[PDB]
Amino acid sequence: VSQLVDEIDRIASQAEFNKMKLLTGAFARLNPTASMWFHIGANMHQRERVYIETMNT
Amino acid sequence: MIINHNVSAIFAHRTLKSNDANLSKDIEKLSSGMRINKAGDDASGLAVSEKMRTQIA
Repeated sequence: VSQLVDEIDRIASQAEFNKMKLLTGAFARLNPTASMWFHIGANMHQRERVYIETMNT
Repeated sequence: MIINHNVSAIFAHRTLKSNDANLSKDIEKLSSGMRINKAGDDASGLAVSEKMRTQIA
């Protein structure tokens, strides 16, 4: 169990895309450090928010 | 008609050079299979791809 719980924390801190951590709670909803927006248009205000919640032990 | 200057031929060759330039930039991609082969096509896109290749290897 100590081995399994250790791996989950290891995954959360090391889940990274383009030098950005995802599963550590960076992009949560309540208290996020960074807010993720995707550009899906050719105009000024075509933006939709993305949430990735905290997934540590 | 003015015979000492051929403006209509000038427009023909000036457009010819530009179309000849873009044609050469497309042989590279088809012969290689990669959209970006030299800098200038997309500076940010080339940089992000190399950082991804760091993770892949």
